[PDB]
Amino acid sequence: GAMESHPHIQLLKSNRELLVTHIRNTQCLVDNLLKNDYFSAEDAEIVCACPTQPDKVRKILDLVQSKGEEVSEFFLYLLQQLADAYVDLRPWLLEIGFS
Repeated sequence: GAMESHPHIQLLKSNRELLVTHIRNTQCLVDNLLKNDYFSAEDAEIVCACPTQPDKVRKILDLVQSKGEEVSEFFLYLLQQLADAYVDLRPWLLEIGFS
């Protein structure tokens, strides 16, 4: 109930194009592969064949529900702009959640 644990993960996949262009983005999957120990570039590439790379990362955080989601936004933003991206992210997810 209450969508269980689908806050940031849902936001990130919906505004994938927005975040992907931001700088690197790929940092999300590496922290995820660090944390989950198999959602690595290999897992990413295989599934990416359909929903491309950006939806593929949604998938990695999707299964983690917590760690990947938390670390992925944090790490890729470390590169991008913690001040700009992370603080502004709070409005981002609540708006895009759409429910």
